[PDB]
Amino acid sequence: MDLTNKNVIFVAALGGIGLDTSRELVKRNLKNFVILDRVENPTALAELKAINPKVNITFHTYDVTVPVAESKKLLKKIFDQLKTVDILINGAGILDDHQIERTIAINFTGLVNVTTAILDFWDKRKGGPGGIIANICSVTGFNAIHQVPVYSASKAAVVSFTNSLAKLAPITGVTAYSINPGITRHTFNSWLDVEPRVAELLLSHPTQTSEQCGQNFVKAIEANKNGAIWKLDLGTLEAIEWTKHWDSHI
Amino acid sequence: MDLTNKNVIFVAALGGIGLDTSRELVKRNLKNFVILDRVENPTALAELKAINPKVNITFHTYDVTVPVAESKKLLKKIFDQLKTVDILINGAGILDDHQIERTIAINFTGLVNVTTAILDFWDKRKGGPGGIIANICSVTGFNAIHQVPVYSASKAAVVSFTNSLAKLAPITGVTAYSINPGITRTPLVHTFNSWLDVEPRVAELLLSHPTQTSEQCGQNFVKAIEANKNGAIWKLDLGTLEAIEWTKHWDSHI
Ligand SMILES: NC(=O)c1ccc[n+]([C@@H]2O[C@H](COP(=O)([O-])OP(=O)(O)OC[C@H]3O[C@@H](n4cnc5c(N)ncnc54)[C@H](O)[C@@H]3O)[C@@H](O)[C@H]2O)c1
Repeated sequence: MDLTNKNVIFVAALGGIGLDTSRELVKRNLKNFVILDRVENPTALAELKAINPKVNITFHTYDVTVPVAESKKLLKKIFDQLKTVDILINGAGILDDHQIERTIAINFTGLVNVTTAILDFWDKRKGGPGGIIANICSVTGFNAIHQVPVYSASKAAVVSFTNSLAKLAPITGVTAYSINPGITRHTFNSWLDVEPRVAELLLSHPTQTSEQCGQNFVKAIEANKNGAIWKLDLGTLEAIEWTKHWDSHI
Repeated sequence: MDLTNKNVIFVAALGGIGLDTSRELVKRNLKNFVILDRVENPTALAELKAINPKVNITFHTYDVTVPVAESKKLLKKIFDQLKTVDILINGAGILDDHQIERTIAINFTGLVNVTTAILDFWDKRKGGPGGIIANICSVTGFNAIHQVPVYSASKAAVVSFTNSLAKLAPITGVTAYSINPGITRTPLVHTFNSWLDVEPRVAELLLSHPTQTSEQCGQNFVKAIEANKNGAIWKLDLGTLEAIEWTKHWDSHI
C-alpha cells in the first residue's frame, strides 16, 4: 500500500493514539484525510492542516453510536464529494467499566455499525470497488485486563469481527486487519471497583510512547495484509497467529 | 459439586439447550430451581415439575435486555424468598445477523448486566457469600462462523468476560466458567440470517456437517456444573465434554 494520493476516513483521529497516527498520515501526501469525531479540537485540527496544506482535511462531527442509517447519510455526503474512499480507520473507543452500555455501544456495536454502513458503498456484489478497513482494537482482545472485563470483552469482540471481515473479503471485496496496541504512554474505572489503581499499575509497567505506536500503525497500513492481527507493543510491530480450537467446516 | 439441596437461577432455561439442560438438572435433588425466560411455556414448566416433585420450580417472565436496575429488582424478590442462591446460569442468545443491536444486547450486554446485578448480593467485599456463574457462550467465541460475524463476535466477548470473571474470584468470591456448545440441533440453527446476506445458504451449509443433540449437550452441561472448575473453558461438541486451554498472547502483569 502506497498512501500517496489516497483517500482516508479516520474515525476518532484527534484523540490520544489517533492524533500521532494522523500526524504521520498527512505527511504521506494523501489526497483527502476525512476526520469523524464526537467533538472538534480546533487547535489540533489546525495543527494537522499546517503539516501539509495541500492535503484536503475535512472534519465532520460524528457520534459512532448513531444508527447505521445515520452513518450512511454522512457517508453519502463524503462519497458524493470524494467519489472514492480507499481506507476506513476505526479508532473510536472508551475505557470506563462504570459505563457498561456505553463501552459496548462505542467499542463494539459502533464499530460493527460503521463497517455495515460503508459496506453499502463498497460491496463488490453491488458494483462497489471494495475497500480496506483498519480496526483499532487492543491487546486486551487477546488476553484481558481482567480488572476491566467489559472493556476487554468489547475488544475481544472486535478482534473476532475483524477476523471474520477478512475471511469475507472474497465475497465483499472489503479487506480488513486489526491494530492492537499494548499499553501506550490517565486513570480509569474498574468493573465494580475491583481494582481502583489499574492505571497507576499499568503505566508503571514497561510501555511505549504514542509516537512510535503511530509509526508502527502507519507501517501496518502500508503492509496492507488482509486478516492480519497486528500487535503493537513495546515499540515493535508483530503479527500474531490465532489458535484454531474449532472449525465450522464452512 | 453436589447439586443436592442447591438453589439455581437459570436465565433462558426453556429453549432447545436450556430445556434439555433443565431436564437433567432436576434429576438431581435441587431445593429450588428458578426459571427466567422471555416467553412463558406452561407445557415445559409442567413437564419439569413432574420429573422431580421434590424440586421447587418457579418461573418469572424476564427479558435480558432490560436496564440493570430492573434485573436487580427481580433478583431482590428471589433472594428475599430463597435467602440464598448457589448457582446462576446465563443462557440467553439469538442468532440473527440482520439484527445487529439486538444480537449484541441479548448475547453480550444482557449477560454482563445480570452478572453485574447478582454480584450485589454475592460480592464478598459486601459481606456476601460468593457464588458460581455458568455462562453459555459458544465455540464461535473461539473461532467464528465468519458468515455470522456479529453473532460470533458477541460470543467471543462473553468467552472473554467469563475468563475475566473467573480471574476475579479471589476478590469477589464469585467463580465462573464458560459452556461452549458446538453445533447443536435446536431451532436456533434451523433457519437464520447471515450479515448482509453474505451467505444466504449458511444454515443449509452448516447443517451438512455433523452435529450433536440438545440432550447430549444438556447431559454434558450438568456434568460440567458438577465438575465446578473455576476458569474452565468447556467445549461441548459432538457429544463430548472437553476443557480447552486459552492461548497467552499478552500479559498485563497485574
Ligand atoms: N444451538 C447451537 O448450535 C448453539 C451452539 C453454541 C451456543 N449456543 C447458545 O446456547 C444458548 C441457547 O441456544 P439454543 O440453541 O437453545 O437456542 P433457542 O433459540 O432454542 O433458545 C434460546 C434461549 O434464549 C432465550 N432468549 C432469547 N432472547 C432472550 C431475551 N431477550 N431475554 C431472555 N431470554 C432470551 C430464549 O427464550 C431461549 O430460552 C444461546 O445463548 C446460544 O447462543 C447454541
